[PDB]
Amino acid sequence: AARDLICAQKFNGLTVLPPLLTDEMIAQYTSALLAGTITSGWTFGAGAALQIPFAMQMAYRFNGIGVTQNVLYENQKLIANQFNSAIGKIQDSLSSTAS
Amino acid sequence: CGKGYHLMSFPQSAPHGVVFLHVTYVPAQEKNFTTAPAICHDGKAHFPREGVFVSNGTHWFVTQRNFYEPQIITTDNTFVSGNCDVVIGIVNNTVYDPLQPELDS
Ligand SMILES: *[C@@H]1O[C@H](CO)[C@@H](O[C@@H]2O[C@H](CO)[C@@H](O)[C@H](O)[C@H]2NC(C)=O)[C@H](O)[C@H]1NC(C)=O
Ligand SMILES: *[C@@H]1O[C@H](CO)[C@@H](O[C@@H]2O[C@H](CO)[C@@H](O)[C@H](O)[C@H]2NC(C)=O)[C@H](O)[C@H]1NC(C)=O
Ligand SMILES: *[C@@H]1O[C@H](CO)[C@@H](O)[C@H](O)[C@H]1NC(C)=O
Ligand SMILES: *[C@@H]1O[C@H](CO)[C@@H](O)[C@H](O)[C@H]1NC(C)=O
Repeated sequence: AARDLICAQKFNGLTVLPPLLTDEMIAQYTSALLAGTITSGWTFGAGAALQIPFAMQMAYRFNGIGVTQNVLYENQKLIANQFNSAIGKIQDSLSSTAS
Repeated sequence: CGKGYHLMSFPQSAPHGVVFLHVTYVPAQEKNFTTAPAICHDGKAHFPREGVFVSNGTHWFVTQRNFYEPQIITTDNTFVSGNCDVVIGIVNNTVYDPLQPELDS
């Protein structure tokens, strides 16, 4: 009884083609990029992936910003708790505000 | 500029464009190792200055990140920070002192 604009676009010759990569294949690429970053770091962007523990490659990344790596190993639990709280706050911000 | 660690590049002229030849560095042959963040020695924690601690099953070395080059762990390539009661994964190994054979001789 209530006709939408899609049928008017449809009957007047205006169609929409589907994308080549569906939303499931984008998530597989995203999962591959996530599992390569966590388990290997930046070594999967150059050649083959080289495994390294996460608490050691974060000490690799404090050395990039000018902080010695004892700061991580003496404050590992605090940084882990701060990251978990940041991810929880990101969840709350995305589930609260739609703008 | 290329896949890997960039080294150089060379330009070549083309019709209505340019062509770059990016020379890069790609690691080739890999081996598994046993690693540790720090070493407990005489109640002290030793962290590597530049490199990573690895082991070949029995002994412990220090090795640069992008190439395998094991060295004997001394006080020249390590620095001390804190104690052994705060680092997760700290192992027990000795650290060589270069002044001891000079003082003994
Ligand atoms: C650096 O800042 C952090 C805040 O992220 C401090 O961590 C908090 O410390 C208080 C101490 O009373 C605890 O009650 C909180 O639970 C801690 N927050 C956590 C674990 O997320 C940290 O103490 C500060 N470092 C200092 C003051 O040396
Ligand atoms: C791990 O590496 C060390 C250092 O190269 C090896 O220790 C030496 O091995 C050679 C060859 O067997 C011996 O001749 C030496 O006497 C060893 N000691 C020293 C102080 O040089 C060790 O054998 C290696 N272990 C494994 C499992 O490969
Ligand atoms: C290291 O160990 C893993 C464990 O399964 C194995 O698959 C791999 O072939 C080993 N070697 C390298 C170079 O990763
Ligand atoms: C290293 O040695 C200390 C005593 O010198 C001991 O308490 C500790 O358990 C040892 N580390 C491991 C991993 O066994």
